[PDB]
Amino acid sequence: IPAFHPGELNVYSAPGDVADVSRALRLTGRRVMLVPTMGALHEGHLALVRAAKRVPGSVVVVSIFVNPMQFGAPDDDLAQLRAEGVEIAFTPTTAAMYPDGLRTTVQPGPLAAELEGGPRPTHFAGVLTVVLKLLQIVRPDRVFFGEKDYQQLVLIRQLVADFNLDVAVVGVPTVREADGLAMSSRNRYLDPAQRAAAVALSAALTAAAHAATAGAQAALDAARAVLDAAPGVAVDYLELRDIGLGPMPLNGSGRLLVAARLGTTRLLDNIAIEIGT
Amino acid sequence: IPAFHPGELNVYSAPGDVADVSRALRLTGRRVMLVPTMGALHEGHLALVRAAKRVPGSVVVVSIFVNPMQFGAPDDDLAQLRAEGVEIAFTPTTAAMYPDGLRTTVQPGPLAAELEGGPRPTHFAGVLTVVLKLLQIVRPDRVFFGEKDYQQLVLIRQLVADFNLDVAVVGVPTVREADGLAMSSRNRYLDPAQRAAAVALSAALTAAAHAATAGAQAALDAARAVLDAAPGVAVDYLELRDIGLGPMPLNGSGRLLVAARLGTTRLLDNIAIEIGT
Ligand SMILES: Nc1ncnc2c1ncn2[C@@H]1O[C@H](COP(=O)(O)OP(=O)(O)OP(=O)(O)O)[C@@H](O)[C@H]1O
Ligand SMILES: Nc1ncnc2c1ncn2[C@@H]1O[C@H](COP(=O)(O)OP(=O)(O)OP(=O)(O)O)[C@@H](O)[C@H]1O
Ligand SMILES: [Mg+2]
Ligand SMILES: [Mg+2]
Ligand SMILES: [Mg+2]
Ligand SMILES: [Mg+2]
Repeated sequence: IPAFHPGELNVYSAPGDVADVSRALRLTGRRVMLVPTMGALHEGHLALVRAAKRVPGSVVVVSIFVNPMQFGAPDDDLAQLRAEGVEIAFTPTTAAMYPDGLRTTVQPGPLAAELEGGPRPTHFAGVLTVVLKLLQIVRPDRVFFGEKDYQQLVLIRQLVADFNLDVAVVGVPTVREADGLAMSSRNRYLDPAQRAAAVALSAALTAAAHAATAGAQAALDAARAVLDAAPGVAVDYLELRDIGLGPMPLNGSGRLLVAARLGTTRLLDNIAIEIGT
Repeated sequence: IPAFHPGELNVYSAPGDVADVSRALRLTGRRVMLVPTMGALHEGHLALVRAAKRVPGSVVVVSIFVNPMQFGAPDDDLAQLRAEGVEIAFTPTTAAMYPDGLRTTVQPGPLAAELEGGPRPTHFAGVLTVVLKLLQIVRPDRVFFGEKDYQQLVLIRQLVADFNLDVAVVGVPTVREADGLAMSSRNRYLDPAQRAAAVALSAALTAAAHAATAGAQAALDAARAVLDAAPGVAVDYLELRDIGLGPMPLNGSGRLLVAARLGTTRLLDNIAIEIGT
């Protein structure tokens, strides 16, 4: 077995090493928690880590991996994890994840072609493939995903249900700046004027959530009005759906999702909506 | 937890029941073995069961399931398993396996379009989807497949490697009638003259295996000659490949695969070949 030093950060890049260490740790009764990331860590990611660490005795495994895009489509990350009490960082190369190339893959259901999948019809196949691999390597009791990527979260629940995966999927609420802006690595691409304008997405959604006492159309129209008031924001979609991303029912709980471009940067956000309250 | 009676046959149809029972049993140190089948059991299947039972202390789980075919594409089974000392039979309905329909699925690599996949280009996606689900439900230490379906075996090894599955894949040699005919549920469709003619497939392959001291072309030509001598046998393919079903190399180990029709029944068989011996 690879060396593992409890109560310290241990970094592995070979899938077999993490699989061996995780197996040994689980046999001692320590539950294993998995937090998938693409690195470039910020407080939103740290919320997922802290949620994992709340589970007593947990070994928190944070993976850092950027999946290659399919056809036609020095940092302080480890220091941050060390300071959070993370004991395993898994940092595989593309070659380690795909030693035989892109061969067997996961084909998501039709939700993957909607919303974020409109612009990127192969994106969620890639996400679900990588998540499935991470789940099998680490064999966590629970895996943590942010509500900010709500469609991703829903698709991961579909993956887990459809393939009978013995893992609990935990959605963690979106961590926001003081003005409401959803934290995201991509926010670093925004210049100061764009960062100021970007508050429109959260302002729109929160407006809608409160407008919703007057019904679904009022909610949608309120959000659209806020977005239309922000000149440098080009909306890609603004959609109200049920909580599983099916059609919104006449009365009940739903989710309002928005994606918009500010210059070259595409931002996304979403919020709970209640109708027929 | 559902009741489990050790040392007796226990039958479950709900995935959750088997998952709960398997988990509990594994915690006691009993290793769990999985033998996937479509029922209609015969001595070929029993070879896989007996291979699983050789592992001391094993809980052998035999699943019986016929997967629905994708678009455009009273028995004594349980008594037989009971007599073999199988403790778990898993007999799910289609609805239990696919409660949300065919949604997330496995997309095999390009080998799935070759050989058996020529006639049935969606067949192995179905096989790999069902096997992945069974593996996740049961979480066996080892899973057993027959060499008779050699391409299936190779694709299952690809599934396990590509998705980082923590299971050992065990291939069990083909069980044959006294004359050589590979046992198969479909043999029951053969009339007596067809059953007699069907010996040609194994005769061809065994001839080839011995001809192979004189090289690959001699092996192929010997097999073709045997098949051409059997009038009621219509060959679909006869292919020599490396052991991973890539191109046969100039000197080394390979596999010769045949598929042929006798009336309305398609039979398959394959054998190890050594060249450059
Ligand atoms: N503000 C946030 N609140 C809660 N979870 C978040 C937040 N930002 C990211 N996450 C979650 O962290 C996980 C890793 O996401 P990822 O590494 O893509 O970070 P990201 O901030 O979304 O980066 P990018 O902007 O490049 O897409 C995902 O589950 C994501 O939903
Ligand atoms: N003669 C045999 N020897 C070894 N393994 C076998 C034999 N026949 C079937 N198996 C294995 O049993 C498992 C279940 O196969 P399945 O239930 O399809 O039976 P089958 O005999 O191949 O039926 P069918 O003829 O309808 O395809 C597979 O792993 C298969 O390779
Ligand atoms: Mg950093
Ligand atoms: Mg992201
Ligand atoms: Mg029977
Ligand atoms: Mg078969």
